[PDB]
Amino acid sequence: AEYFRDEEGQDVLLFIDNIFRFTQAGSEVSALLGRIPSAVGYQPTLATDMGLLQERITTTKKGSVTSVQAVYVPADDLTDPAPATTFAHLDATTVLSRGISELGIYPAVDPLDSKSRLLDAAVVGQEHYDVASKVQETLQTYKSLQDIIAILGMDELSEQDKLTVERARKIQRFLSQPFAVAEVFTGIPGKLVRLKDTVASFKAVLEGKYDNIPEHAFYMVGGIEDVVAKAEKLAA
Amino acid sequence: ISYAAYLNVAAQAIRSTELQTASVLNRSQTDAFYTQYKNASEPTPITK
Amino acid sequence: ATLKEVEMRLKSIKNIEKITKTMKIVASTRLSKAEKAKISAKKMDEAEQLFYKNAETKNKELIVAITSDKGLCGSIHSQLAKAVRRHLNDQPNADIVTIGDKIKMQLLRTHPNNIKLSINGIGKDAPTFQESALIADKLLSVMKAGTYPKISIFYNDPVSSLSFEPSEKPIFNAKTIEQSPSFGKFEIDTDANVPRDLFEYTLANQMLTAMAQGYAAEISARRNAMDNASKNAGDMINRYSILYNRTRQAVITNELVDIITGASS
Repeated sequence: AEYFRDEEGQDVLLFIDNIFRFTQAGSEVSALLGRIPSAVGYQPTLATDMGLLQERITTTKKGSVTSVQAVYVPADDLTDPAPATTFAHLDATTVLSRGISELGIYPAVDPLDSKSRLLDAAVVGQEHYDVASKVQETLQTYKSLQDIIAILGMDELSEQDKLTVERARKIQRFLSQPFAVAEVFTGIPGKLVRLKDTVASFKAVLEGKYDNIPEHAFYMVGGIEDVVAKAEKLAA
Repeated sequence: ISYAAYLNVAAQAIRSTELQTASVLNRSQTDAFYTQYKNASEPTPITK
Repeated sequence: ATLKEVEMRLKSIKNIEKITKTMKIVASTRLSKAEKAKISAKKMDEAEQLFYKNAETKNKELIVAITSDKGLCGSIHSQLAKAVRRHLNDQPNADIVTIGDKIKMQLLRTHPNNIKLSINGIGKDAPTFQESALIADKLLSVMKAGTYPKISIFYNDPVSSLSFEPSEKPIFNAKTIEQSPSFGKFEIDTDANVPRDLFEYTLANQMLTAMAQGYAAEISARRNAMDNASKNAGDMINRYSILYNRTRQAVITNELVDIITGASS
């Protein structure tokens, strides 16, 4: 990747599968050399190994390597030295899970464990930040709002309350976007959707230009362009 | 004696032919007692 | 220690969940008897209500409140009380008759004096005609129900079988029959003392309705309480489970530290 960047100025994307299996392999590599593995049964050379790895990925004036990596934990233990140390280097965090996957949702990315330290009001603009914050806020309220309605009665929703419901549940559907590879999981051939159409869609759903269109007519499509087709078929 | 006491007593006396369901028989009896109270301290309950 | 004190307390929460679970299943059985009874009561009542409209509904006070003797019904006991007390501002020396041990407790505190008559046996024996009739009879002699111009009933309305709204209504006084057109719009000659029989009969029929509606709003709130308890215990199970587990990981780590030091020796 780095050859590409340094001498041909290219933008590249570097995957890793488990960085867990890099820690686990690293435990072994320490121990054989004579070291005592302490880091709660894991290598002591931990910090440096992550540091080399996650500081060879940076932006030069030629190009930039960027890395998407997969981080998995030893049985969901976050206590341990390894998960905290990994999380330390990462500029942002994107959290994907299987619970989300069973609801016919690809991207199965959970929008309340999707957070960045680059989603600030200076990095991405003033607009982008406000658009993300209202789209974040709707879901957050929604989950809470269902809790006491259920206990009090059946559906006891107000005009005010169900404005929040409409908006929230339309937004949950709008996340979807079939992938060619994930054709099987949606049951629907792939789509390709861009950064501009991510933006357009959310401004509109906010303003209730897409509170004219039911929940099922956002289901299995992504961006603005795509959903023009679905609004048309829903009506006609 | 309330009117509805009087007539209740009529309903009850009749449950002294037993051609009826169980809820009916229940309704004409109760185990309830009333704790009498002074204007704090409590005078002894007399059966309701 | 730490470990064991997490672990025993966790058992407490687990036993509590089981007890609240069992009790809520049982609540669901009682709510159905409570509803059936309420329908028949409310329908009997409706026939006098046709009357009372056409008569014109019209006008010391008495207060009645409705509870079971059993507790665990959430905030029925005290919310209903809170509405009793609000209308205790409209007369301090009003005589409150408390139907059920649980509502008795809150009113007794604010004024010990106003507890004059109270009712044991609501929880063993569901709302039925016998209770209401005997309670209507004793009201007239002990409480001066009849010679009062005001009588009002407080209870919890079962708007739906998963909800409760506290509500009040008046128990149509003999003064009301007298001075509303209904010796002039409703006929009797002098063949019966129609005020002194009709009042006494609708003292009970309304009261039975208040008793059956309350038992049903309450038991419905109790299912809710017992459900909410089960959830608070679940949250607590998960949260203490983590706190135990981290301790075990520390103990395993300390054992491994002893193994590392021992390996150096």
